[PDB]
Order: sequence, then C-alpha cells, then structure tokens
Amino acid sequence: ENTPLFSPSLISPDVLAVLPADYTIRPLCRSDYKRGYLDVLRVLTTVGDINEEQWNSRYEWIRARSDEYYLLVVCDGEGRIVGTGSLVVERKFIHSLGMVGHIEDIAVEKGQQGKKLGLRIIQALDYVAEKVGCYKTILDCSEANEGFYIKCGFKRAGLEMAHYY
Amino acid sequence: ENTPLFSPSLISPDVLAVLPADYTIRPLCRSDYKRGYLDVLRVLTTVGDINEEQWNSRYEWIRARSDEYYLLVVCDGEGRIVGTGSLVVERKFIHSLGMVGHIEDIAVEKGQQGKKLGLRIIQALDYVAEKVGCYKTILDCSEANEGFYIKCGFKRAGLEMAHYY
Ligand SMILES: CC(=O)N[C@@H]1[C@@H](O)[C@H](O)[C@@H](COP(=O)(O)O)O[C@@H]1O
Ligand SMILES: CC(=O)N[C@@H]1[C@@H](O)[C@H](O)[C@@H](COP(=O)(O)O)O[C@@H]1O
Repeated sequence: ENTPLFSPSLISPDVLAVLPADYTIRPLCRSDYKRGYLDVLRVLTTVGDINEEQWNSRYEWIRARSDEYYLLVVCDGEGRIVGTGSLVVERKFIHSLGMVGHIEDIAVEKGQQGKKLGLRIIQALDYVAEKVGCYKTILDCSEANEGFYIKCGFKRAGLEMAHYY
Repeated sequence: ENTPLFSPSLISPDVLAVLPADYTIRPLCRSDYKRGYLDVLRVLTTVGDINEEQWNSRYEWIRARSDEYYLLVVCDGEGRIVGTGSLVVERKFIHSLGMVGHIEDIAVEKGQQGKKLGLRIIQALDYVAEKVGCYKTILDCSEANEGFYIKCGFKRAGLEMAHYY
C-alpha cells in the first residue's frame, strides 16, 4: 500500500535539499488515493469520478510499467498531497535508439501555488529523465503558462497540434 | 519475422481503400529492418548506426508493449518502405482514466513526398487512437510544417517546450 511506485533514489537530492521545511517530494504510492491525490489533478483539468477499485487497477497498470511511467507528488508538512507531476519515457529508433522524456499532468493545489513547488516538481522530473538516459524532455503548455516553463529552464521548441474525438 | 507488430484490423479500411494502387499501409514487422525502414526515418532526424541485433532488441521491447506502441509503414508497389508513423497511447488518471494518443516520428522518403502518403499515415494513426479509446491525439510540429498537420485535420493547441541534455 505504501510501497513507492519507483526507487526513492530517483528523487533529485538537490531538489530535496531546497524544498520548504517539512515538505517532501516522493514517488506516488497506491495509498495516495486516500491522501488527496485526485483533488490536486482537478486544478489542471477534468478528472471525473474515480472509485478506489478503479484507482487500484490503473495504479497497478502503471506500476507494472514503472520503467516508463514516473508519477511523483509533493506533500506538505501534514503529509497531504499538494502537487503532482508525471514523466513518461518514450522509446525511439531515432537518436541511436534514444529515449525522450515527456512531462505530463503538472498541478499544484491553489492555496499552495507561488511557493516554487511547481518549479521543484519540474526539476525533479528533469532529473529522472536525464538519469535514466533520455536525450531531452519535452512538454506542451499554453501561452498563459509558458512563462512558468521558461522559469523552469525549458525553451519553446515547436507547436502542439491536437485532434479531439 | 514477418509477424505484424499489431492486428492488421487496426489499419483504417477507409485509408486502405484510397491509397495509391499497389501501395500498402500496414503494421511494422521485425523483418522491416531489411526493407529500408531506418533510411526513411533519416529524412526526419538523426538516427545513427543501428545494427540488426540492436534493432531486434528494441523491436522486441516495443512488441512486448504493442498495446502502447503502434508503429506502421507505407510500402510502395515493390514492397519498399517509403513512409513511417508512430502512435504511442498514454494512460492518464484525468478524463476518467482517459488515454491520449501521441503521434511521433512521421517521415516520407524524399522521392515519395507530395502524393498524400503523409496524410494517409496521419489518418491511419488517428483511426488507431480513436478505436482503442483515446479521447484525443496530439503531436508537436514546427512552424514550417504546421500547414501539413492543418491539412490532416489537426488544430493548434499550445506550445511545445523542450530541455535538451
Ligand atoms: C506540462 C503539462 O502539465 N501538460 C499537460 C498534459 O499533461 C495534459 O495531458 C493536458 C490535459 O489537458 P486536456 O484535459 O485538455 O487533455 O494538459 C497539459 O497539456
Ligand atoms: C509529428 C512528428 O513527426 N513529431 C516528431 C517527434 O516524433 C520526434 O520525436 C521529433 C524528433 O526531433 P528531435 O531529433 O530534435 O528530437 O520530431 C518531431 O517533433
């Protein structure tokens, strides 16, 4: 239930050193359903009603793929989840069988925003991607939050195109 | 060796119906190393020297994940690979445990460009993503080829940001 989704060794030591006092950044675990996890994702977009059995099923799917999916959380001093971020590592044939990190689903609870937690999440995900051998990490953002990603050390690389069903 | 990476049933019947005569669109198979596959990817970006043992290893990795990675090719009337495209299906918690299709590594050999093959590749990948239950498909492009993606029925959705290592 409390077993980390991936090795705690993958959490950037430099990030841990600079986090506000008593806050923590760590891999997701299964019991995080019960600690406010989904409620954090709701600041970002539509989540829907998900029951515990559904959470468990999808968590186990991700856990079986913990060499691809790296989901982590920021917890406050009371152990509540207040921030989320994901990295998905894509395998390619190009770049000599390279790998590309994709940052996804970045969210910080409204009352906890503007305190560098989002920056620390991005820094942690970048550390994972580099460490496992990705040649780059990419993500998509809006015009309204491009400046956040700039402050995280990302640079504009192209355009996101979409087809919704 | 010739076993398709994923079910031929996932190849859009409407796309097959409109492809130029004798051309085919079909899943990757292992023996495609020997049919010009990597040489097509070279129009898109850096590929590097990859030997057959390396190809086989990475192919098997992808094949073990054929519910995530959908790589397909266009072959000309002589069975040479002249086009490539990939779809990677990401699992989420948001959108009621939704899935997002990601189009990647789109390439058509120089002498075969401007004949709707790229359009057919995109159409085929969109069909896979919808059929397996994705709520949308996204991709990143440059300003210079945005117009191609527009002609494929994609619309601008945001900005691609990157951090290279
Ligand atoms: C860096 C980051 O947080 N990117 C996310 C992406 O991960 C998520 O899939 C999407 C959901 O938006 P949607 O509900 O309209 O698909 O929003 C943003 O693009
Ligand atoms: C739609 C499409 O074809 N997208 C590709 C992407 O799949 C690939 O990973 C990248 C490689 O570029 P890079 O060599 O600079 O990483 O180019 C384009 O963004």
